[PDB]
Amino acid sequence: SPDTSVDNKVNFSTDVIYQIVTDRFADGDRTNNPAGDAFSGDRSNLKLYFGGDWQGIIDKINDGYLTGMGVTALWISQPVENITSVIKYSGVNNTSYHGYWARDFKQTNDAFGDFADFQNLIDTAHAHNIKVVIDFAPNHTSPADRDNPGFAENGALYDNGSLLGAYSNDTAGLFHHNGGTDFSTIEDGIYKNLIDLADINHNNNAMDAYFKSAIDLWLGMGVDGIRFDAVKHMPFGWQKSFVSSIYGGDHPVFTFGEWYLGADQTDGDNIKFANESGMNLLDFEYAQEVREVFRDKTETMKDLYEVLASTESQYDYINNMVTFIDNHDMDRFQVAGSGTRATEQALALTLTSRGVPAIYYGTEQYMTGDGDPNNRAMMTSFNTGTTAYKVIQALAPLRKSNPAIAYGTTTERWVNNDVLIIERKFGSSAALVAINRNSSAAYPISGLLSSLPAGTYSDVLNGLLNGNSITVGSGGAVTNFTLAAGGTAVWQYTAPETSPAIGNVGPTMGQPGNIVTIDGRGFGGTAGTVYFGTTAVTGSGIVSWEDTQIKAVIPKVAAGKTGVSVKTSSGTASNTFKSFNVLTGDQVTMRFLVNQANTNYGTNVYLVGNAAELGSWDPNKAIGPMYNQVIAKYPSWYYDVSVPAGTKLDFKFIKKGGGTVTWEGGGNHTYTTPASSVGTVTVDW
Ligand SMILES: [Ca+2]
Ligand SMILES: [Ca+2]
Repeated sequence: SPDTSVDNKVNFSTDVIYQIVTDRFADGDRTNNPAGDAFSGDRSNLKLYFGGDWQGIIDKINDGYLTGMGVTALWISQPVENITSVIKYSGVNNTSYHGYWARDFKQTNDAFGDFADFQNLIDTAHAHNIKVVIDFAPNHTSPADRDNPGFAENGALYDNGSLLGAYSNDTAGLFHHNGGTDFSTIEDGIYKNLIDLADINHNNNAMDAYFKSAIDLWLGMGVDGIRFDAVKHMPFGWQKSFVSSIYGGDHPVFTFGEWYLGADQTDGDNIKFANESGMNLLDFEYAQEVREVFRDKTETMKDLYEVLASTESQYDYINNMVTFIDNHDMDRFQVAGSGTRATEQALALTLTSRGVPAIYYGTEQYMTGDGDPNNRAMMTSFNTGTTAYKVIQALAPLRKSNPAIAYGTTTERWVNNDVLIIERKFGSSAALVAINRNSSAAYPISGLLSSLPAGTYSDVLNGLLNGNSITVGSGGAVTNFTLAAGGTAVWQYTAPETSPAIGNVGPTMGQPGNIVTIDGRGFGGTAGTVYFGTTAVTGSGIVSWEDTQIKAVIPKVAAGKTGVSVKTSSGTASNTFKSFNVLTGDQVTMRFLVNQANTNYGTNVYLVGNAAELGSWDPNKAIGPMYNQVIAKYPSWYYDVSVPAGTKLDFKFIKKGGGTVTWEGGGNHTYTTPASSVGTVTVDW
């Protein structure tokens, strides 16, 4: 019912995610353990199955290990059936333990359990108010070789046991056959194989339908969130249409994707994906910068806040960034022969910061290991007494209880090279967080200002990380104190909101008829009005209404970016959630292709049309730059675009750069989009 409820599948900023590599977390059922070469009994080969399953997770929920930490969501390995064959790479045996080598997206990986096991995991988690997020990897199926059918499983794809087809002899065109990618461009990495992985062709209608069906299966079993694998290597348009189909169905859920960024890297396409796909993102800029600041000491606190500010400016839905300090693919945050205080401070900062915190399993046990196999060792122990465990336990519930943590702005209150003092603020609630990474020197803090009411505040950590109490006078003036070496402290004030305040609106994208969720404070107990721009949604369009959450139906309003506001039964208006993207209607994925479009160096072909999805004839909102290399070759340009289904589209192609805008010749192009299926249209310049 409320924003903090486990039933709120759509918004996650009040949550704390715990990422589990299923096979490496706990073996609760040795019966479903793979036999033979696929299994490593003595755990000497980190590429084989160890035996971790869903039963183990269940046990760790029941005996209180996971619940004691205050984690409220579990992000687990892809649950779908994987190949069961052992593949040798460079002499070493490899299995599908990681769950990314899919065989059947409508069945379970028997090593993890069966559908009854999975339903029991969902049920146990939900019973303990814990959400369940699954990894989902629709980019590919498994390692394959066209001219060598005997290798691996040949990337075979089954539909509930029924063979849809393999990489060799792909008469249907289920997969891409454009070779392997060199990661030189986005385009090259989208329509080619990642290493040997059989790249799915989502322009094939059977595949679009198949994956929509599969994900609807898993959501139908009560899954609360999806982590999309390799979103950088699938078309933007297809993914937009896909999550659009999810949002328009029975189970709107929180979605976020993996778009890798290196250290000190910002990427316009990454930003555009986060802002306009309808899917959110793992926060790699945050992660890398925190690693640099606390773990490697190649950056300072000042740099860190600069990244906080720049990400704040870049991303439109900053409360949806899934933050983290490491992951299966990174070196463990704990360096062998290093203090554990680094980990603890990084954790505190993450737990109190904007977005959706995600904690990699074993982090609280200071597990070490560099590289893809070594960072995925078996869970070392379930010690509840570690300092990191207690840090998570102390700070995670604040995301539920304090609106400043979950929805608040972020403000720099003090900065050294060694010291970061940040304030989160939401209405009358606030949280002040102080961190000193210097392990030898304490820093006197004087002249600190806050939004905390007068009075004394104790450290929420209770000095667990050498934190201290503070006294606050009038005007938010904090009386002088000394931040101890390696010190970390959290002070906070939660107040009841007496005026409507929106913290988040999910999903961020939808067609008329979709149910959106609006979380916040002071909405009142009686149904008011929900506004999309100036367009009003009255009581019938209100699915539900209470003080911290409103569920409403998207009204038939002009498509495009739109502010969402709220008005109480009294008639009191709220703040406005910026940039909610209203869709024209249900979406299909159209491949636009245009031939004989010649351009000089520096000029690109773009697409404009009469729908908002096509920019509404605005060349600044044009779709592009289009591709000209893999699916089709220059001077042919192509692009996969999410467009309204069953809609008569009018459109032109343009040439930009300079921008000397050049429009196409004479009359517009006209095409009627398929009602349900993906499609392709081909024209000449
Ligand atoms: Ca097992
Ligand atoms: Ca791909």
